[PDB]
Amino acid sequence: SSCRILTSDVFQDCNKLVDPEPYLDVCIYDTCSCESIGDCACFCDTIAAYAHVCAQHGKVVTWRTATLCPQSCEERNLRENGYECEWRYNSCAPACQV
Amino acid sequence: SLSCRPPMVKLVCPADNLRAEGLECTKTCQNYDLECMSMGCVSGCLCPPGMVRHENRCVALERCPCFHQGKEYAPGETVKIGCNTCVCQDRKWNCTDHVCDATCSTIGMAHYLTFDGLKYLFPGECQYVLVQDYCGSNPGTFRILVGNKGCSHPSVKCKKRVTILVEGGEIELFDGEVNVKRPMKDETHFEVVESGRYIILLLGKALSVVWDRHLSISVVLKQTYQEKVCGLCGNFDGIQNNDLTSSNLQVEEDPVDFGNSWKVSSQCADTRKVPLDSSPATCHNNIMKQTMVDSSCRILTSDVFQDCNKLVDPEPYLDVCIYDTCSCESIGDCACFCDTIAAYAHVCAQHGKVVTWRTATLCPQSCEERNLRENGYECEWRYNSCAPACQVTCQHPEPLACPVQCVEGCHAHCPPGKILDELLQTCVDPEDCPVCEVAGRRFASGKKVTLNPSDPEHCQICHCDVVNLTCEACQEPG
Amino acid sequence: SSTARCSLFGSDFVNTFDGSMYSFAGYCSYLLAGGCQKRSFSIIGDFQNGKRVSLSVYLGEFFDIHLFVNGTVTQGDQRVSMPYASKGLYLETEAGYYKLSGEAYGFVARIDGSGNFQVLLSDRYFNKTCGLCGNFNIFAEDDFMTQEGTLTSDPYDFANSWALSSGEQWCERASPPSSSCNISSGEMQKGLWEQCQLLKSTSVFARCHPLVDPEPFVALCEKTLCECAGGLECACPALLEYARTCAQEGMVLYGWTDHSACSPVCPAGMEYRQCVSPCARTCQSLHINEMCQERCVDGCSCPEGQLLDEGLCVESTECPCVH
Amino acid sequence: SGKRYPPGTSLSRDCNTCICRNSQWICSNEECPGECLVTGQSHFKSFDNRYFTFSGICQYLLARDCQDHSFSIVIETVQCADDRDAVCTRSVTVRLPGLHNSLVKLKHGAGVAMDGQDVQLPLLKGDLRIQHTVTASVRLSYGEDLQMDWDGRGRLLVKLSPVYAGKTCGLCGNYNGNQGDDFLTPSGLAEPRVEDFGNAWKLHGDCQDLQKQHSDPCALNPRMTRFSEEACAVLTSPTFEACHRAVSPLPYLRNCRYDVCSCSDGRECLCGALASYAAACAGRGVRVAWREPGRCELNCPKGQVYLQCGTPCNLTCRSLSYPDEECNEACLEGCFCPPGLYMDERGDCVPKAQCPCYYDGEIFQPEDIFSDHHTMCYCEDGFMHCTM
Ligand SMILES: *[C@@H]1O[C@H](CO)[C@@H](O)[C@H](O)[C@H]1NC(C)=O
Ligand SMILES: *[C@@H]1O[C@H](CO)[C@@H](O)[C@H](O)[C@H]1NC(C)=O
Ligand SMILES: *[C@@H]1O[C@H](CO)[C@@H](O)[C@H](O)[C@H]1NC(C)=O
Ligand SMILES: *[C@@H]1O[C@H](CO)[C@@H](O)[C@H](O)[C@H]1NC(C)=O
Ligand SMILES: *[C@@H]1O[C@H](CO)[C@@H](O)[C@H](O)[C@H]1NC(C)=O
Ligand SMILES: [Ca+2]
Ligand SMILES: [Ca+2]
Ligand SMILES: [Ca+2]
Ligand SMILES: [Ca+2]
Repeated sequence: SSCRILTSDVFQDCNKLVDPEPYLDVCIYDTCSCESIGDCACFCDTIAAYAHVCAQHGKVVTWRTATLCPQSCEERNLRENGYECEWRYNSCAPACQV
Repeated sequence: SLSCRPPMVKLVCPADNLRAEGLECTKTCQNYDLECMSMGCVSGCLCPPGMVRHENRCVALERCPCFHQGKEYAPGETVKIGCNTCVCQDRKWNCTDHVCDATCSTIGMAHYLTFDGLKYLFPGECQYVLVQDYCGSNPGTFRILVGNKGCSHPSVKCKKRVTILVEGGEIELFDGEVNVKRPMKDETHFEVVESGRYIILLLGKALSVVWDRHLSISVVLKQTYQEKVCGLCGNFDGIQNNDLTSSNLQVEEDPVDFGNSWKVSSQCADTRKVPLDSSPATCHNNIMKQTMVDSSCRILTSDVFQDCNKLVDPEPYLDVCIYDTCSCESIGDCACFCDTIAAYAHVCAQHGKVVTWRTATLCPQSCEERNLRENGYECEWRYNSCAPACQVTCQHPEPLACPVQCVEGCHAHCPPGKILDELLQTCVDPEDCPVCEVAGRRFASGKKVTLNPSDPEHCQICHCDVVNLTCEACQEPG
Repeated sequence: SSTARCSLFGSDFVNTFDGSMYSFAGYCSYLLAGGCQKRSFSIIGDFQNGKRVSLSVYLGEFFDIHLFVNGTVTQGDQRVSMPYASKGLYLETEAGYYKLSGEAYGFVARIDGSGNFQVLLSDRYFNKTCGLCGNFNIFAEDDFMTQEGTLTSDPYDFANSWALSSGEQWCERASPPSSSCNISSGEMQKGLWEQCQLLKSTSVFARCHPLVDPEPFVALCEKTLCECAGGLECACPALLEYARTCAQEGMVLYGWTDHSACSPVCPAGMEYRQCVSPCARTCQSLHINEMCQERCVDGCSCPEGQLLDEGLCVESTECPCVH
Repeated sequence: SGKRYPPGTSLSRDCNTCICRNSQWICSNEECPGECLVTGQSHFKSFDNRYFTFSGICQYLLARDCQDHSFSIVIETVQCADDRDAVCTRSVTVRLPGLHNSLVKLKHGAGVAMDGQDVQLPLLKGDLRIQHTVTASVRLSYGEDLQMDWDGRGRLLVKLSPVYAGKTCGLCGNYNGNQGDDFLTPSGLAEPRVEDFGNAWKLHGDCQDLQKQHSDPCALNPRMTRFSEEACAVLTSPTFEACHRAVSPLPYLRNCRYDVCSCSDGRECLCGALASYAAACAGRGVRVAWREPGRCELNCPKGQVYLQCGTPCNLTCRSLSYPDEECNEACLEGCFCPPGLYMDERGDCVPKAQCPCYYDGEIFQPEDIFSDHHTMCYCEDGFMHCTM
C-alpha cells in the first residue's frame, strides 16, 4: 500500500507518460530488504527517482509532505542567524543557473 | 624515611589497645560518618582529631564540601532538584519539602510511566481507565480514559482515542484534533493551547493534559490530590512500589494482569501473557537487525544528551526504543522511532536542559508549509528545539497557568508589535485581535461565558463576542 | 607508516606491533587485536594445543568467520565457499595465499600456506587497541598491558590473560612446554648455529640493521633449532619473518631466498616471488589498468605467461570461455 | 493473576492474607521482613525490592542500624575474573557493638573468624548463633531480628525483621517500603546515577571510584554471546512456569547474561544464577524441580543422596544429643541421607547406634561409662543419660 503512492492522485499526470510498474517493483524490493529504522531513505528515494523522471518529461510534481519524507531546508537559513530565509527548496528548480 | 608535614602528627600503635584505629581508618570527608574496621594502625602520619584529609590536603575545618553527582559544593551552596531548593548547611544536604507536580506518560505505543515513576509494559487493545478520581471513597470528579485499537503490536497502526470526563462534560480527541461531544458546565477553567507540536489542555486548578498529536498522553496533576486517584498511573502517593494496586484492591506482580483489571468493557478481549524475551517479534532471531536497531537507539546516550543523561536515566527510555521499532516496521513515516527520542528530549527540557538533537538526515521536521498560504514567504514559522508553550495570542491574550515550560515544534517567530492568531496563520498587530474590554477591566478576548451567577440583584452581565462594548439584560425570576 | 603489523610465525612465536617477540603455546582462542574501550570487531586465534588452527573475526555481535589451517572457511557453523564478501569483509586469495580484508573496519588479515597469521592494522587505533599483539603505541616493551591493564614482565601469563572461552569448550591456563632440548644438546648447537647467524653475516640481510635489529630474531631461533632432528631448514621460519618485517618498514630486500635453501610452500605451478603486484592479471579478466595503485606484496605467483585460471597457472593460449 | 477464586476465600501472600468479598480483595497492610541480597558478580537487591549492579571494588557499607548502632555490615568486594566487568564478593565483616564490640568476619570458605580467631560451628554465644545449614553454608543468627547467609562464593543474604522499619542506611536502602528513594547518599539526597551511589559508601579513600557501570560484558567476549542466550533461555521456559506469577523473572534473566559472559567459567555461573531464581520462587511458596544431569545437578557424596524438600532437623547426630531443642525450620533442599541414617562428623552418615553424644559438647563415643562420685552418666545411642 505504501508503494501505491506511485499510483496516486498526485502522479496521475505522469502515470500516463511513464509506466510506474518498473519503479514500483524496486520500491517493494528495497524496503522489504531494508529495515528503515532511522533515516527511511530506502523508501523515500525510490519515489524521488520516479518523480524526477516525471520532471524530465515536463511534469513537475509536489508529492512530498511533512508526514512523508519531510526534507526541511532550515539548517542553511538557520545557520543564517539573521534569518533572511532564502534557502527555500525551490521544488524542481532549474539546476543550471548563474 | 620521611618526616611528615607540619599540619599533622605521626601515630604509633600501642601494644595494649586493640583499638589502634590509626592509619588504616584514615577519615576523609566521605567516611567520617561511616564506621571503619581496623586491625592495627600503621607507621603513617595522620591528621589531628580536629580535621580530616581532603584530596592530598588535610583540610582543617569540618567545612569540606557536600558532594552531589560527584561534584564539589562549598557549604552554603544550593542545588535545585525538582521544584525544591536544597542547601548543605554543615555536611549533609538540607532540602525543602515542596512536593512537585507528577506526570503520567505513554512512551511509545504500549508503555506506561506512573506518577511515582514505574515503567511497565502493557500491550492492550480495549479501552482502559488511565486515571480517575472515582476511586474507593471519593466523589469522583474526573475520569480520564484511554482507548487504543490494533495496538498490541506497535506499528504504523495504533491510532489512540482519548475520552476525558470532567465536570459532567464529554470532550475527547483523536485523529489530530479534539472534539467536544458534551460541553462541561464551568467553562471558565476550560482552556486549549495549540502551541508547537502539542495540544496543551487545562481543565481546572489541578489538572492539565498534553498530547503530541501522535500517541503520547502526559497528564499533569498538582499537589492537591496526594493519593486521591487510581488507574494505570497508580495512586500518586510517593510510594513507588504500590502503583500496581488492581481494581480488585490488591497489588499484582505482573502488569499484564494489572491493566486487564482496568478495562472498561468487561467483555472484550483481555490481552495475552506474552513469553518474556529480550527480542520482539521482528528482532526475534534477527540478530543482524537487532544490532542495527541497538546502535540507533544509542542516540539516547550520545554527545548531545550528555547533560541530560546525568539528570534523567536514559535506560527506561532506551528499553522502549528497542521494543517499539523492532515491532514497528517503519516503512514510510518512521515516527515509531523518532517519537521515543522526542519523549526523552522533552523530559530533559522539563529539567531545564533544552537540546537540539534533530538534524536533516534524522527525523527532519520541516516547517515550510505554514509559510505557504501567503504567496510571498514571510517565513515566520520556524521549527525550534524547545520554544515556550504558553504565550499570548489574539485568542488567549492573557497569560495562562503553564504546566509545561517549553515545547518542541514549529513556532511562529516574527518581530515585536505583532501578536499571533492561528486562524490568520501569520502574526498580526495587536489591535487586529478581536479583544474585549467592557467597563474597563482587563480580561480575555471576549470569552463566551455568562459571568456573575451568584447574586440576582447584582446580575449585571456584560458579554463580548469579538469587539462589542455591550451589556445584556438579566431575565428576572419573578 | 599509517599501518601496523603482527605476526604469529612458525610455531608458538609471536610478533607484536612494536618489535616485541616471545613464544606462546596456547590451548584455545585468544584475542589478537581489537578495541579496548569499544570493539567494533575482534580478531581471535584458536590454538589446538600450542599449534595454531584458525583465525577468526567476530564483527561485533552478529557475524563471524572461521578460516583455518587446511584453508576451508565457515560462517557461524555453515561451511561456505570462497571467495566471499558478506558484511563488508572480502574473503579472497592473493598470491596463492588467503586474505581477509576489513578496510571499512581498518584491518587486513591473511594466512600463508604454512600457516602464519598476519594482521595489517590502521593507525586509527594508536595507544587504543590491546590484545595479544600488544598496543599500537611506540613503546616496544610496555605492550604487555593485561586485560585489566597491568605491565607484566612475563610474556606468558600475559597471553593467558587474553583468553576467551565459548560454550562448546571452556579452556584453562596452558602450561609452558618442558623442553627436551636441554638433554639432547650434542652437536646440534655447533653445526646449526650458522643458519641463525647468517641473518647478520650475509650481505642481503646486512642492510636492514639501521631499520631493525636481528638480535631478537637470532635470539628466538636458537631455542627452536634444537627440537627438530636433522635439518638446516629449521632456521628459515624465524628468518622468513625477518624478511617481511624489514619489508613493512619501507625498505624491501630481494632474492634472499635464492641461496637460503628454503622457499615458503606454495601449490603447484607457482613458487615464491617477492613483491608481486596483488592485481595478478588472470585469464578471465578485463584489460583495464591504473586502478591497482596498491602497494606491493610478497607471495608466490605464476610464471611470466601462464595466466591464472582457477587456482592454477595455465598458458595464455588456452584461456577458456564461460557461459 | 488471571485465575478465579470463589468469594470468602483467603489467599495469602508471604507478607499477609487477603480475602475475597464482593469482587474486592480486602487486605492487611502489616509489615513483614525485608531482604538485601548480594549474589552473582555484583547484582544487588535492596530491602525495598530494588535491583541494580555496582561493580565497585572497595570495603563498602552494605547495611547498618542507623538511629542506634545495634550492628553494622560491611561488604568487601573484589574483581573476580580476567574481565573488568566481573566483581564478586570475597568476604563480609559484621560488627556487634552489643557484645564486646566484637568483629565477626565471614570467610570465602564456609569459614568464620571472630576477632582474628577461627571458630567451630556451632557458636552459641549469648545472642548470636553461627552454625552450618546444609553443612556447606554458614548462617549467623543474632538474637531473633537478624540472619545472614554464606559469603563463601558470595551469595550474601540478610533477614531484617520489621522492628528495623526505616531506621537503616547503607547500600541496601531504608527498609521503608519505598523502592524509589533507595539511591540516597549519606549526605541525605537521592542520586539518579548508580555510579554516584555506591562509591559514596566506600570506607577507604584510596579506592578508585568507577565512572561507568557497563551493561554488556558480552561485547568483550563475543564467543559467549550465543551461549548466553540459550543458557538462561530456560529461565523463561515453562520449567519455571509455576513462579512467573510469584516473582518477576526478567531481572534474574538480565543478571544471568551479565554473569555468564563475565566470569571465568560460565558453567557454574549459569547454575548459580538459576538457583538464584529458584530460591526466590521457593521463598514465596513455589519449589521447582529444575535439576538435570545437564542442568547442574550437584553430586551428593555416596553417604548422602540428593533431596528436593526435606527436614534439616533429624539429620545431625547432635540432634539426638539435644533432642529437646526446637527445630522451627522449613522444608529445605540439599544432600540428606535416608531416615535410618543420621549424619556423622566425618562426611558419612550413620545409624543412631554408633551416633556419638555431645554432652557439654564433649564427643563421647557410643559406649562411654562416665561419672563423678555424685553424678552417674553414660552415652547410649546419641543421647547422654545422666543421673545423680
Ligand atoms: C520556486 O518554487 C515555487 C513554489 O513551488 C514555484 O512556484 C516556482 O516556479 C519555483 N521557481 C523556480 C525559479 O524554480
Ligand atoms: C535545615 O535548615 C533549617 C533552616 O536553616 C534548619 O532550621 C534545620 O535545623 C536544618 N536541618 C538539618 C537536618 O540540617
Ligand atoms: C529556539 O528556542 C529556544 C528556546 O526558546 C531559544 O532559546 C532560541 O533562541 C531559539 N532559536 C531560534 C533560532 O529561534
Ligand atoms: C580440515 O577440514 C575439515 C573439513 O572442513 C575440518 O573438519 C577440520 O577441522 C580441518 N582440520 C584442520 C586441521 O584444519
Ligand atoms: C595512552 O592512552 C592513555 C589512556 O587513553 C592516555 O591517558 C595517554 O595520554 C596515552 N599516552 C600516549 C603516549 O599516547
Ligand atoms: Ca519548454
Ligand atoms: Ca504509588
Ligand atoms: Ca607496543
Ligand atoms: Ca527506601
